[PDB]
Amino acid sequence: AEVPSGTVLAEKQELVRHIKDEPASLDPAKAVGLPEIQVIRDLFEGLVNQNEKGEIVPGVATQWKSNDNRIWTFTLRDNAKWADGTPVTAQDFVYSWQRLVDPKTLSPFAWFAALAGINNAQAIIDGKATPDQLGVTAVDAHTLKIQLDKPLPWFVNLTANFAFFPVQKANVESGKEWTKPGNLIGNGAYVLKERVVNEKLVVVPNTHYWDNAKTVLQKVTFLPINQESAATKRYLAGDIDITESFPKNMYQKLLKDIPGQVYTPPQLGTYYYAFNTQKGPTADQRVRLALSMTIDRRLMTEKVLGTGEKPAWHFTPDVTAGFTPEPSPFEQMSQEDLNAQAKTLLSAAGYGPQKPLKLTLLYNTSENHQKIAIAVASMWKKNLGVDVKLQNQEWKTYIDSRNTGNFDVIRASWVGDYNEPSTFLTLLTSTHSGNISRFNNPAYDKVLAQASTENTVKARNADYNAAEKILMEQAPIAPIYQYTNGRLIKPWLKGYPINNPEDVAYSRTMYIVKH
Repeated sequence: AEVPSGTVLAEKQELVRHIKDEPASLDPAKAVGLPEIQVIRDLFEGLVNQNEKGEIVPGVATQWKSNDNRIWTFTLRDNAKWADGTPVTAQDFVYSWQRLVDPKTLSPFAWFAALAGINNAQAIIDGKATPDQLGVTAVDAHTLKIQLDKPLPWFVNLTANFAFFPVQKANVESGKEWTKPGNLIGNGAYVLKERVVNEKLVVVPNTHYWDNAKTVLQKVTFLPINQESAATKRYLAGDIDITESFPKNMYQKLLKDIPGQVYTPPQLGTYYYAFNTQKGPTADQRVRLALSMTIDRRLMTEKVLGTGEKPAWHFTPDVTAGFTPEPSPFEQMSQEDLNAQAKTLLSAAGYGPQKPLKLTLLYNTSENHQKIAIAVASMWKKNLGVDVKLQNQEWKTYIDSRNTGNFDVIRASWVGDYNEPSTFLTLLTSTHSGNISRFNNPAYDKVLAQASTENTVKARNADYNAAEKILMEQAPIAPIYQYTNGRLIKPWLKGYPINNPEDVAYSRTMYIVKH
């Protein structure tokens, strides 16, 4: 933690953190949900960490280089240690990453290694190649060399992901009890000291942690409470110092009673509508633009949602690491002007009384998606003068329509796999598996290919902005709003990275001030 000079710290540096449910596996390679992942970030540490701004800072690795973005070399500190005092070395990572993709591990996140492009990852997952074929080598105890199957300038950002955290072979091979309190040996800032199933997990500092001198909190208690409203009340009662999420029906009262403790930071996700760029009226750029421009994003976030979400003027969330967007020309316009321009575009497209625009908005049966769809269809009727029918389909049918392109407009969403623009922008390249709108634009592909060649964040940002400009002009998709993850944080709790869009936090950065 970085405590600013003058700050008066409380005598008791203990924290109670609420988590949404009982943690499943504390094994990085078997973890599934956020509760265990949040605890894992305190018990283990990857090659690098991600600070509040999303910048990549040293973890076990103190340096990382790659000129071609394909072969990466990480230099590891010589004072990284497991909770039992033994050293963390390059071999620990070779062992752990091989284990991540090993078919025997059945990791729910083995796929992340393939997303990261580590050579032969999928082949190993599929049982076609032995784990030792993975593109990771321990040149020596402090040198880890990685071979990717494509150029990935942002590869290092992915190593901050829990799936790439190291585990200690001797500990793991002791058997199923290896993750129990007193048994789990991680390399993070903390160590699991005690645990009461379905009640609490208590961690204390791993004094062997390389940066332990900066660790302030001496005890952190994770309280799993899968009660949507009770967590908030226990927080108000003083039993919790920080919560995760709160019901919309409680939001207004919280803003009125404790406005200085309510946080609704934009997160790494975008709710959007995808148009069929290959068939129907939506194949015409003018039609897509008109529809995108007539969605009233402020009305959607302020009235329909009303829970803190921000309008999405770009596909990539504006708070994404290394992303400094050029403003969208639509953000500064009154809705009435957008409506007028949209009507002109639609008319130019050849639609009107003689040829009415007939489209259907598709979504999977859901109370949430129905609410948004009804609101958007109303906007199109009032702002663009078009009657867009609504169609809800069962999940299986919805997925089929989505993949096969059997739709005009369809609800969609993307939550970044890592905190860097490429996770969003690569989705629109012509051959990407996740290109729902079926956008096939050579100019766009060219810009994204360019980004994969830029080593600096500054240069890549120029490409990402160029990409967003194309998405704004061609409107293959219509971003609507950016997700949020509401939290309540006590006035005395400092150091929580509330602005990190991926909500990646480590207790080592926190501290309690006298209040």
